[PDB]
Amino acid sequence: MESNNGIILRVAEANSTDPGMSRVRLDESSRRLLDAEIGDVVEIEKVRKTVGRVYRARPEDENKGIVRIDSVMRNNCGASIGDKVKVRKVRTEIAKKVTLAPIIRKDQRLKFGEGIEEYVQRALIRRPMLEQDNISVPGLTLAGQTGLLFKVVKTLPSKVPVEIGEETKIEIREEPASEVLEEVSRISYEDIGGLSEQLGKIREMIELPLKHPELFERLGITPPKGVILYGPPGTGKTLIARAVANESGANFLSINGPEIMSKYYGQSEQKLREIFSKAEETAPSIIFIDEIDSIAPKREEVQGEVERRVVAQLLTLMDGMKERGHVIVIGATNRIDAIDPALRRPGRFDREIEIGVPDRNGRKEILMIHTRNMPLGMSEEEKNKFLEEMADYTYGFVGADLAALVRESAMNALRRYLPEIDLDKPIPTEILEKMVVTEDDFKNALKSIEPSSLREVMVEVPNVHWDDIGGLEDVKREIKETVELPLLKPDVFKRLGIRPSKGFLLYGPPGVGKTLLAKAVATESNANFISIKGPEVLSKWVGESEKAIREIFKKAKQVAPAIVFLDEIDSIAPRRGTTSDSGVTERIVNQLLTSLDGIEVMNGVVVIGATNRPDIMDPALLRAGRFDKLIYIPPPDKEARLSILKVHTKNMPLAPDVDLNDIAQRTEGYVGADLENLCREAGMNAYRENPDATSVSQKNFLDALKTIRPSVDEEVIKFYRTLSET
Amino acid sequence: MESNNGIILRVAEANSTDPGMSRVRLDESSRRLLDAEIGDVVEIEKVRKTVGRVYRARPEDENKGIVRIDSVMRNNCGASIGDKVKVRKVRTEIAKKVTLAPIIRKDQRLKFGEGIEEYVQRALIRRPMLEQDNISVPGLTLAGQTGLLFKVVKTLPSKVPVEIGEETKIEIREEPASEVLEEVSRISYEDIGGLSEQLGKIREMIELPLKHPELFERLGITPPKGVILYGPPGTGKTLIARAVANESGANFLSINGPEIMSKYYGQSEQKLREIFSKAEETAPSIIFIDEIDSIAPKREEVQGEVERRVVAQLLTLMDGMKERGHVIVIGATNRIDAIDPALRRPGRFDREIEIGVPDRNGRKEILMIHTRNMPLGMSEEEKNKFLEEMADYTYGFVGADLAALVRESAMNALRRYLPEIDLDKPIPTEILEKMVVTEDDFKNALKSIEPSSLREVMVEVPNVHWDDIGGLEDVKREIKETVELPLLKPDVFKRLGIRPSKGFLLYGPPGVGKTLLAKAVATESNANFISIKGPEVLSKWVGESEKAIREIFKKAKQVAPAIVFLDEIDSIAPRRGTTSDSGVTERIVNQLLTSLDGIEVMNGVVVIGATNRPDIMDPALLRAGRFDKLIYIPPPDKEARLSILKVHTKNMPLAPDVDLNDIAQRTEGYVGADLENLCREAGMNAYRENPDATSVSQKNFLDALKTIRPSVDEEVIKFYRTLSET
Repeated sequence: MESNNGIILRVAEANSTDPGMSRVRLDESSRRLLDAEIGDVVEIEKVRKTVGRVYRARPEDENKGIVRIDSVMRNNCGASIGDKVKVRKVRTEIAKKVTLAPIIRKDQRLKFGEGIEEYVQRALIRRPMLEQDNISVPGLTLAGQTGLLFKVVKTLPSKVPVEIGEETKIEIREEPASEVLEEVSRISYEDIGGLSEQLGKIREMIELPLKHPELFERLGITPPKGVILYGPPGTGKTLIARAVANESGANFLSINGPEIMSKYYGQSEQKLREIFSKAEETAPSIIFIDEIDSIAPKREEVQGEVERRVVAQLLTLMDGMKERGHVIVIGATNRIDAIDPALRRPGRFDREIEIGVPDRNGRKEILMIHTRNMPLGMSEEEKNKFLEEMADYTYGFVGADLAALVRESAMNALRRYLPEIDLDKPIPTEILEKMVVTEDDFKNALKSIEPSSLREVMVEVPNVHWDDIGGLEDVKREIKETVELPLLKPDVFKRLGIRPSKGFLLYGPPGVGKTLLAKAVATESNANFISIKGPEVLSKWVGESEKAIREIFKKAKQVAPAIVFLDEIDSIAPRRGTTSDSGVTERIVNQLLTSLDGIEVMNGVVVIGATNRPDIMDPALLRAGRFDKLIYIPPPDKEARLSILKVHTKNMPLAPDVDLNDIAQRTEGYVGADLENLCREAGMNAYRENPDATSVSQKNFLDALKTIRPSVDEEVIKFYRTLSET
Repeated sequence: MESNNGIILRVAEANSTDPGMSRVRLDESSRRLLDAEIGDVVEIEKVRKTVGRVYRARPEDENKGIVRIDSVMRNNCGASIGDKVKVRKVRTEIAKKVTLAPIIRKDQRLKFGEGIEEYVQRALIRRPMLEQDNISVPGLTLAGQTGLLFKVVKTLPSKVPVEIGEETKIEIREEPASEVLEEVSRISYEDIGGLSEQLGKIREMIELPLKHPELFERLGITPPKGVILYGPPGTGKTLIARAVANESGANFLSINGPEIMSKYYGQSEQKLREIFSKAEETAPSIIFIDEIDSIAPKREEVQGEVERRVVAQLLTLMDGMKERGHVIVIGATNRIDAIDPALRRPGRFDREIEIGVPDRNGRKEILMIHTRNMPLGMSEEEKNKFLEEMADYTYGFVGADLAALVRESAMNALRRYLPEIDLDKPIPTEILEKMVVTEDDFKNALKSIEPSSLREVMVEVPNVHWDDIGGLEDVKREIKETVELPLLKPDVFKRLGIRPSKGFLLYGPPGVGKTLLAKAVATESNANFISIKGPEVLSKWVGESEKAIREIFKKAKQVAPAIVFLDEIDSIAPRRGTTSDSGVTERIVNQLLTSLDGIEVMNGVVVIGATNRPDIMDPALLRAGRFDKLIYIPPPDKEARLSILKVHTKNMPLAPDVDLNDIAQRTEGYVGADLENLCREAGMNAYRENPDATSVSQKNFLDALKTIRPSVDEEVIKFYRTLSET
């Protein structure tokens, strides 16, 4: 079906969804293989034998083999990933008069628009479209909708696809009509996208058993039986099951726990049996239970037979299906803590994986869907998006939080604009145009926010290198050889016949940037970084979870290769400082000791211990066989202060009057974290350009030493000299 | 916006409960538009074809594009705020003989008595009105009283709107009258004390969908499902809810948490299934549960499946709603921490609201609502009856506590008048003439059990500006560099490699109210100010609750850009004075550390820690991204003491009998707390009441100095200087 390039192309998913949906991306070779020219309109013909066209655009990070195409236009004429296309340079006539009408069913005959002059005219320019089709029309500030859907009844060019020019007279019939294809409620994997790699991975999980019949959606393969999704309750996760149906091309069944639990003995299990008994005739279909955890919450706790039956009736109906009708079971829950051992075995459930939360990227698509749900749903032209900078700023939140926050962004404009008009009925094209949620209004609306979120730490890749915190190349040299040899050179262990250290321990003065050292080796090795600190050991201790602390390794082992970093362990002991309300050890560390023995370093895992001081740490926690090497971090010396601060101040204001040698020679008994400070302290006095009107010179960096200088930190040092003897 | 201008205007709720019923207030500019005199009789025509005539009056705070109007006419008309209204000048038609009878519902047909000349003749003065209207006369004593409802069957001149003058004959039959017009007990937005910003914010959410859904749903925003309210319940929660429903015109559906729990299998679910069943017909409507925390507190550690089925039944009913005939479920609780987060996600309440408590200003509106039914509003008596005076002793009260105060005041009034006359059946006019509410009642009430318990914690509201407080210029400008600059110019600071600050620490001599300085810059920069009083941190720290401490800070983070001031958030440590016997870190700072770092660039944010003892700090605090700058207030300057002494002495009796510089010379080392004591002490020892030009004398200032001693001491000064240098 999909061929590299030519009259046939590889249909692939565009990650930006293209600026417009006719803007499809292309590679410079993909055109030469079709004998075409990039930057032009092209006529396409696709399987199912339907007509269509788009506009090819620049490649960005594109592999020559493929062609990244939108799902909407692909789905508008109809298609899926893995189909075949037929395309050529041919440019047919240009639309002259076109007739359009909206879908009246979700409207239920309500609120006709003025878009004849308002939208289509200024949104018109050279948009490749199709005759006898349903075109996505932008506009109409965010409803949570997808653009605006107008049907294409006819365009004056007959039986050929076309793009409309500005020369045209457009007609909005303002009368009945309905989609030529797809539906009014539709969603694609990209419209729902909270993730890129994982979403495509979770796709392959479901997509390999569900593909299409002419390939394996029905064929032996011994596929899995049922699936369960985890992590971010609500948001995009709950919508996944709804997205898998539209793209897979199969019927969709919503099954919720409370609606089953809401119903009672008798009808309850009947309604469940009816749905699964209704799936055979409607097959192919997707069985999805949402709150299943509430249908099978049992661990040892069972308060009734009605629950035993419905889950046991669920057991009967799973095994009762041989996948002859090929109705697949999928599931979701926020926690696996509710699952019964019975539901972990084949014939019932097979492939189940954790789904995480978005990253800078994941929010970007979600933010991209917002500007799409906003006006400019189907974009007329290609425009540089300053929404780019938003995703980098944002953090902490999931999909639902943004959408609700973007609704909190719409109210900010809404509050000011429309109530001034006080709409009884039709709305000014002027007002509705002049109000813009586009790249301008965002930041003004982002000045107000009402999010709330709760999560736990995960993998990260720092930016650290040897320059950020210099000095102590000796430890860094062996830190190189700690990860590198087990990582790159496991075969060197054959010739040696040795078992490398399971881990090493770091201790020394606080404030030296022990975290930077952990991040440094992590950035070098490129392995993922997980730091277990004291505050979070205190945070999850609020809900009384010691298990969660153990899970961090279980979550670290699955995401490996990664570097698991341990600092401020047994956090209950350090947090109280000199005093204590309890003993030197508790039930908490017991869950930590059992963990270290369990976690294996034969994977890309790397065990790194760190502590402010080991003496306060319970000596039994420091026993060898777990941390074999005892490493000591002394405070950076005079030469390090020069290089360290030389790295700090070189990226911020400086002056030639400044001499960096004088400042480092006067300081001793001093740490690295203060070098961050000492660099900026002068700044508050003067910067190169700041409203203070002052400037950088030896004066402010001299005032920095006057503002910050040794705090009498020599104490921690002379403990370490004696601490290494005992 | 509310804008409509010219002889034609738009109706907006009066921003004051107003003394009079016919008061419709318009600014000098607004009055010049229709060209009419203040207090003129103008007949206003509006939607539905319902008319009325009113008096003009004035604020200075209005905008010409609105109309501040009575609730009488709006209720008589049944208007929802936001309607475009047509007003014009018309000459006065006057009644001759007027017939009045109360409505059926209010009285129940149980009411009769005297007072024709007590109510009407006193209300006979200057009331413009429409014939066939419900006119209200308040007065006398409160706590059973909202207005007095008289519906007009006839006015001797017929088919004319007429003003009520002094020459008209009056009649009270006390026989049937039309009940069509609502009882004022059915709420009006005026009945909500204060909370103007919260009123509109909540109202716009529910209103616009409930008004016309077919755009504000379709072409805009999205309709939410329900809203939860927070803060002390039972005071404004039940009132605000019905105050949202009645005015919006949406039917109100009453629920009781304890009734559901009082019920069980069957009726429990039947009721929740019965209400929504009734809601479908009345939909769109308002659904409300004040008791949400009672029915669904579940944190896991409840027991039965009956409570889990009914709360899970509630889960199903939320998602079962179509968001077409959309109805809004409202909820209320004392605190969000108690309720269940499974109700917090989409499918159900995603929308949370935080309602605080009144203040000296907030009680101004609450007391005023009570002051319209009682003649305490204008001052005819020997005290200040502008309610700000009564607001002082009332610090830390809520609408319910004040209702009990004025209710117990009618008791104090009742105790005087009724027992001495001791009527039983009769209702003479003289007992009502004899009754006059006097200040003594509140005094006996304020001395009564009215103060009982200290209830729950509160946050203050700021005032102070450069005008209100003096003090050192060095730190102020230093604070501006730290505060004003990042707030107003964060953009350029990002691209210059110049970060002046993230948040900063205030330390120095105590007792001067350094908070005052933080408020002056905060009010100037127009950034929200927040202060955490030490006692609140002292108690909760022992109760192992650091979450209540997060709430106020989190409240500042979401509303940000804002300036959060922390007065001894470490307060446990400063109580130890010089040192920290335990570590310099405790549970609270751990989250402060996390929070200070967790802040994003989505909003310009500057956090302020403040303490009496800086030496107790966790070294992480002082570092980058947490505390960038360290503020030290050196002892007051000689010239600063002079200004401070002058600001405090001219707020009290003063005469030009002194030399303000001479008193300052004798003052050395004295702080703002000491200088303020000199002023209050002098006048007290000075002449209490005199005809003489001299009130406070130079001899009093001079002699008062010999007794006192300087506050700041040398030991605490040395501990400060070493840190600022290091």
